[PDB]
Amino acid sequence: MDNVTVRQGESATLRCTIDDRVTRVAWLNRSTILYAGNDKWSIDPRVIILVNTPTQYSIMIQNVDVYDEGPYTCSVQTDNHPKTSRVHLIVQVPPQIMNISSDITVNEGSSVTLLCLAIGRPEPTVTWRHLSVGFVSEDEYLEISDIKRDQSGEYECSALNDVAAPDVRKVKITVNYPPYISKAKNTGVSVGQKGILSCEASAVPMAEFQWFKEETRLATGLDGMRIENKGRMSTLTFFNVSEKDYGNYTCVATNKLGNTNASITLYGPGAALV
Amino acid sequence: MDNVTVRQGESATLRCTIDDRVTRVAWLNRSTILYAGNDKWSIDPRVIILVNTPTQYSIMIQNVDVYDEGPYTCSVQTDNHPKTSRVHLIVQVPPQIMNISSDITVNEGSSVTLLCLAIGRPEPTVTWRHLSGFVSEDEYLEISDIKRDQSGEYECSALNDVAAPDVRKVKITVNYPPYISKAKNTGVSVGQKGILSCEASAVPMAEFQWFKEETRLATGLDGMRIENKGRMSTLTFFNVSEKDYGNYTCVATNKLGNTNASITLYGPGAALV
Ligand SMILES: *[C@@H]1O[C@H](CO)[C@@H](O[C@@H]2O[C@H](CO)[C@@H](O[C@@H]3O[C@H](CO)[C@@H](O)[C@H](O)[C@@H]3O)[C@H](O)[C@H]2NC(C)=O)[C@H](O)[C@H]1NC(C)=O
Ligand SMILES: *[C@@H]1O[C@H](CO)[C@@H](O[C@@H]2O[C@H](CO)[C@@H](O[C@@H]3O[C@H](CO)[C@@H](O)[C@H](O)[C@@H]3O)[C@H](O)[C@H]2NC(C)=O)[C@H](O)[C@H]1NC(C)=O
Ligand SMILES: *[C@@H]1O[C@H](CO)[C@@H](O)[C@H](O)[C@H]1NC(C)=O
Ligand SMILES: *[C@@H]1O[C@H](CO)[C@@H](O)[C@H](O)[C@H]1NC(C)=O
Ligand SMILES: *[C@@H]1O[C@H](CO)[C@@H](O)[C@H](O)[C@H]1NC(C)=O
Ligand SMILES: *[C@@H]1O[C@H](CO)[C@@H](O)[C@H](O)[C@H]1NC(C)=O
Repeated sequence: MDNVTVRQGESATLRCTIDDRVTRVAWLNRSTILYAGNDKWSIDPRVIILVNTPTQYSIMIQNVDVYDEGPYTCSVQTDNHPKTSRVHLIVQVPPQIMNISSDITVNEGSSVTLLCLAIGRPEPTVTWRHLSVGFVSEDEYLEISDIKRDQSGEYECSALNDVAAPDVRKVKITVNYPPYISKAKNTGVSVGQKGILSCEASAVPMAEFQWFKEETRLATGLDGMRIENKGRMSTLTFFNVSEKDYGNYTCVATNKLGNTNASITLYGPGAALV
Repeated sequence: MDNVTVRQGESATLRCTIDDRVTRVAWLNRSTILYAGNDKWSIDPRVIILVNTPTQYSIMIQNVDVYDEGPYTCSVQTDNHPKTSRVHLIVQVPPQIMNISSDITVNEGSSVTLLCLAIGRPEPTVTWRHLSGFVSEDEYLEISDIKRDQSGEYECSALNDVAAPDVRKVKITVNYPPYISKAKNTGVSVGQKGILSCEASAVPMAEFQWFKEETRLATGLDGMRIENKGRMSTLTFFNVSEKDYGNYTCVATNKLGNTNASITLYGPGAALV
């Protein structure tokens, strides 16, 4: 056969089967004579002789280097004609991601280009995979146009050349999008009890909240109520409810590229049918 | 240079200059070892060693063949790294015409194709030349509507600028219907041998016939002898009479046409202009 394939750092064995009565025999690395009979031309201690019988002439390149890849010939001399047999030593290298795109934040609707360049022997192929809801691309470049919020998360570059494990590495796209209210219940409370309104927005970056009644803002320091903010969530607390506290309150979530609000009612208890 | 160019059948000399402290040396024919130090690997008596000094390792392939053309490498081993140096043996062969078109006869107006195929190293170029004029410079010379003046010998010359160019010729003969090319009148005193004669120009040669008043004259008849060379024909009178003076017609004929002329056997007398 034509190909002798060896993984880098292991030993390559170059065996020459000899069917004809041979007078002289040699192993060549390109046009340099490595071994001629028992006479070692090379000074490389990696190149050693293994078999020297009239049926076989075999050497070994231990700890193979990329620089070893190339044509090695078993050249001989018979009593009739010279004969040769050429083999190609192919060195294989596990794949490795060199440069990878670094994490990004981008606003919704814009474009994103991720780039994954890798090396290996033979030249590796590469696949991108979105790690949420997914083979998105199979090229060094992954290009996304009009990025939606659900396209955020981790994209995984996987480079393989069918030598050892493929090399994987990941990059995180975080998409900014304006807020929307995702929780807003009404609450009923009897006069004189503790009443809790609360909203929850979904936004990147997180939304800040503000509480209004009839389009006038409520501050925390005011008596009888307190505004508390968590991640995404915000609560307006009444400690002693009165008949005036009843009504509609608007929770306004804002972030650097938009705002939204919802309105919820602090109402009094009572029976209801349908 | 990298190229050693040798004429086929001469000797090629492969000299390897060695500007280094070399421990081992060899001449390779492609991936075949020819000579390693003083150890001749080749069994070809043409390959002989010429120089084996610390500064030079040189062999010779005497009586070089085309099959020798290729890369020959002077491979060595130094104290530090192996080194090589390729030279390219280029074999040159004088040009030679292999097959050539054979002589033809063809009728006027038809087509003729002459073909001249030749070989050589490097591959030769070819020119045709009409010997009666470089008509073409290709293996194929194509002539359409061949005229009578295009007959004769066409010469193929193949050259590659090594040794002499090879030449060989082919003969086109064009058939055409006759035309009269000589027809003088002749005057003769009564009682003396008088010779009329015509000459036609035709391929193949024209045969002649002699007429008087659109009636043929035969050779066996007494007093007249008709004699035909190639182009020429002669009507001979041995005893002239007043009945014989007058106009005679020369009819030249060949396989693809005829023509005639008239000439007068005339009697003496005064004439003005
Ligand atoms: C088979 O033949 C090839 C071609 O000559 C040999 O490749 C050569 O290998 C050496 C190292 O093995 C390379 O030289 C130097 O390596 C050192 C690293 O220590 C570096 O510092 C130098 O910059 C340089 O690279 C050399 O470049 C390379 N030459 C070529 C044309 O590839 C190979 O060694 C031979 N292998 C066997 C088993 O005989
Ligand atoms: C250098 O190496 C080449 C091949 O690597 C040698 O070429 C071989 O040369 C011989 C004759 O010199 C050829 O054998 C002849 O074959 C013809 C028919 O093709 C036959 O008529 C003859 O009787 C003869 O056996 C051989 O085919 C040819 N092989 C190739 C692949 O070209 C060359 O001789 C070497 N030159 C040297 C050692 O000076
Ligand atoms: C809430 O949203 C509406 C638009 O739908 C707007 O008219 C209103 O002013 C907003 N309320 C507050 C307090 O921003
Ligand atoms: C008052 O709250 C209720 C419940 O969401 C809503 O239907 C109504 O439109 C709100 N009106 C205003 C001005 O917020
Ligand atoms: C000679 O030529 C003319 C026409 O070219 C023709 O009339 C005549 O018959 C021809 N033959 C002879 C024998 O004159
Ligand atoms: C006969 O001879 C005369 C004298 O040249 C010439 O003018 C005339 O054309 C000829 N007629 C024929 C039929 O040959």
